[PDB]
Amino acid sequence: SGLRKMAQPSGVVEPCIVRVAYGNNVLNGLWLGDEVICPRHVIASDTSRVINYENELSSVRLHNFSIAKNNVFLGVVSAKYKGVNLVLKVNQVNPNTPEHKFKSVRPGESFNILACYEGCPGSVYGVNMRSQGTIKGSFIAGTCGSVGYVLENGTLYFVYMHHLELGNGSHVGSNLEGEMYGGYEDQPSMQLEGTNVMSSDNVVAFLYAALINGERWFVTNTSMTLESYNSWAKTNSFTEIVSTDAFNMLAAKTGYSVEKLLECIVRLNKGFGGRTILSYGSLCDEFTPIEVIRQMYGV
Amino acid sequence: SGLRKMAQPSGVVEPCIVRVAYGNNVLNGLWLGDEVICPRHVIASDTSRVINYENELSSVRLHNFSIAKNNVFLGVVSAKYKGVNLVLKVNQVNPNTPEHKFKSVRPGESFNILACYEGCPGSVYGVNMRSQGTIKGSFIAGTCGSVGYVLENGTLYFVYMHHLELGNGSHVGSNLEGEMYGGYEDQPSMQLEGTNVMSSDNVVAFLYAALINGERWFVTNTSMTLESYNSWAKTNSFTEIVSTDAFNMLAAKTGYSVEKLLECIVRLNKGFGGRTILSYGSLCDEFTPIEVIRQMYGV
Ligand SMILES: *[C@@H](O)[C@H](C[C@@H]1CCNC1=O)NC(=O)[C@H](CC(C)C)NC(=O)OCc1ccccc1
Ligand SMILES: *[C@@H](O)[C@H](C[C@@H]1CCNC1=O)NC(=O)[C@H](CC(C)C)NC(=O)OCc1ccccc1
Repeated sequence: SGLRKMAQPSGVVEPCIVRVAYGNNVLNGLWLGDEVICPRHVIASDTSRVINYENELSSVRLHNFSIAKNNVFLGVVSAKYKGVNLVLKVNQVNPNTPEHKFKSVRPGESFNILACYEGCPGSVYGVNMRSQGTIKGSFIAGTCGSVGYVLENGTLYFVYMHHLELGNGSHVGSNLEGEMYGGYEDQPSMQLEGTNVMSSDNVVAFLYAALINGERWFVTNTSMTLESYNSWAKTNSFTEIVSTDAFNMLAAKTGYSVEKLLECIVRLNKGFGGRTILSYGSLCDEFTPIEVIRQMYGV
Repeated sequence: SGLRKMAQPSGVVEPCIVRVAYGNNVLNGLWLGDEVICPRHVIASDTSRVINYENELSSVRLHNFSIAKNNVFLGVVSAKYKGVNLVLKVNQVNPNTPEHKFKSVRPGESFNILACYEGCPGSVYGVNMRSQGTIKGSFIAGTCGSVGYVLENGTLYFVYMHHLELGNGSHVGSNLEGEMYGGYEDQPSMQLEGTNVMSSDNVVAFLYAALINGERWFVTNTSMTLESYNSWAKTNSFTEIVSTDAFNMLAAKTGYSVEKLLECIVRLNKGFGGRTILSYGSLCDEFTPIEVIRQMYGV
C-alpha cells in the first residue's frame, strides 16, 4: 500500500476559476456569485519593487481588467481590497457557484490545492499547513490565485489562495478573508521563515500507517507516558498531545498503543540511523489521523 | 518550487462515475453514452473462490442489477463481456458524457486515478505504470471500477479500470477494452509479480528535478557512458536508455549532462548512505521527463 498524499475531487471547484489580467500581470481568480477574488498584486505596476497598494488601488482602471474563462468575459463594476486580496464586483453571476463556506486551516491540517495557470486548472494535490503558515507546494509564475479547499461532511470550504514563494522555496498564501497565513507581506522584499514545529499527532498517524503496511522494526514494548512525552515535545519543537482519543480505532486495528509510538518519536526524532519508514528518511508530519484512517480503511 | 506527484483535475470524469451493484457485490462503473463499463466480477456469485465466468453470465438476470448516479436510476437493457469487463447497455444517455478516447498506458508512463467508493468519487492522485503491468495504487475493498485517465494532446483518454490486488500488495487493472495489464486473470487465485524493473529515463528526470531544486549533494563531474550504464542496467533491474535526446532542455538548464547523472544512478542504487533526495530514501522512477519539464517550467 504505502502512504501517499491524495486530493479530494476537484470538480466542484474548477468552474470557479477565471483568468485575471491587468497590465503585464496574469494570475487566477475565484468567481463566486457576482464577485471575483484574486491576489491584489495583480494591479501592481512592478512586482519586483516594493508596492504602494494605496496608490495602486486609487489609480486602478476598472476597464483595464481582462477576466475570462472559455466563452465568458467579465466586466468589473467596482474594486476594493480585503486584506491582501482584491474583491472585484463583476457584471455577471457565476451560474456554477457551488454551495460553499470560508474558513481558515490551522497548523497540522491538510487540504487540497487546485493549481491553476493563467486561468486554467492544471493539477490537484494535497498539502499540509505548517506552524509558520507555509506549505510546500509546487507553484511557479502564473499560479497566484490558485485555490485550496477542503470537503468536510459534504460542505465545500475555501481555505487558501496563493500569493508568493519565500527565498527558501516555501509557499505562502491567504485565506479568502485576505489574511495572509503566517503574517507575511505581499511584497518581493524577501522574508524569513522561522523553525516549524512538527505535528506530533500527524507523526503518530504516520507510524500507524507504517505498522498497517507491515513495517515494525521501529517499535518495541516500551511505552512513554503522554504526560511525559509532552514534557519532551515542548522543548524539542514538537507539538504536545491532548488525548489519545483520535487514535482509538488505529490502536485497535494494530494492537499498539499511542504511548508505544511516542517512544518511537523520541528515539527517532534525530533520524532513522540508515533505516527507513514508508521509504522516507525521517519523520513525516504531513498526514493527519483522519487522512490515514480514510486511506487505509475507507471511512 | 519542489516536486509533488500531481493529478490532473478530475471534474470531467466525476459525472461519469456510477454505482453498480449485483448480488453480494458493489463496485463502480464508468457511464459514457448509453453504456456502463465495469469489472465483470460484479456478477460473480462468490468472489473469494474460483470463478467460472461462463456460468456466471448464463445465470445473470438483468433485473438484479442496481445502477445509480445521484437521483438517476439506470436500468440495464443488455449485458456482455468484453475481456475482463462487463459492458452494460443502459436505458439513459449520460448527458455529461465528455469527448473522449480509449488508449492503453505502458510501463514508465504516468496517469491519474480517480478512486471511487460505492459509486462516489473519493480521491484523485497520480501513479506510474510498473514494468510488470501493475501500479502501487492505494486501492482497498469497494474501489473496483475506479478509473484511470490522462488529458493529453487536448483529449481525455480513459486508460485504466481497477480489478484486483496481488498478494504482494501491487494493484492490477485493465484498459477500457477489457485487456488486463500484465496478463493477470480476474480471479482470487494467487498470481506472481516478477522483479520490478525501474524506468531509467524517469530516474534521470527525477535527479534533474533535484538539481533544479538546488539539491546537489549526490552529483560530481565524473561521467559514465550511455553504453556502460545500459550494460550495468541489464543486470541491476533498470531499463536501458536508448538515447539522451529527451533531456537536452534539462541538461541545458542545469549544466549537467545525462552521462553524469547515469554515474549518479549506479552509485546510489547501492544505498543513499542514510541520506535523502527530494525526501525519498531511495531512487524514484514515478516521474517522466516531460512530466518533470512541465512541472518545473510550465507551458
Ligand atoms: C504568482 O503571482 C507568483 C507565484 C510565485 C512565483 C514563483 N513561485 C511562486 O509561488 N507570486 C509572485 O511572483 C510574488 C508577488 C509579490 C509582489 C508578493 N513574488 C514572489 O513570489 O517572489 C519570490 C520568487 C519569485 C520568483 C521565483 C522564486 C521566488
Ligand atoms: C474490488 O472488487 C476489489 C479491490 C481489491 C480489494 C483489496 N484491494 C483491492 O484493490 N477486488 C477484489 O476483491 C478481487 C476480486 C476478483 C479478483 C474476483 N480480489 C482480490 O483483489 O483479492 C486479493 C485481496 C483481497 C482482499 C484484500 C487484499 C487482497
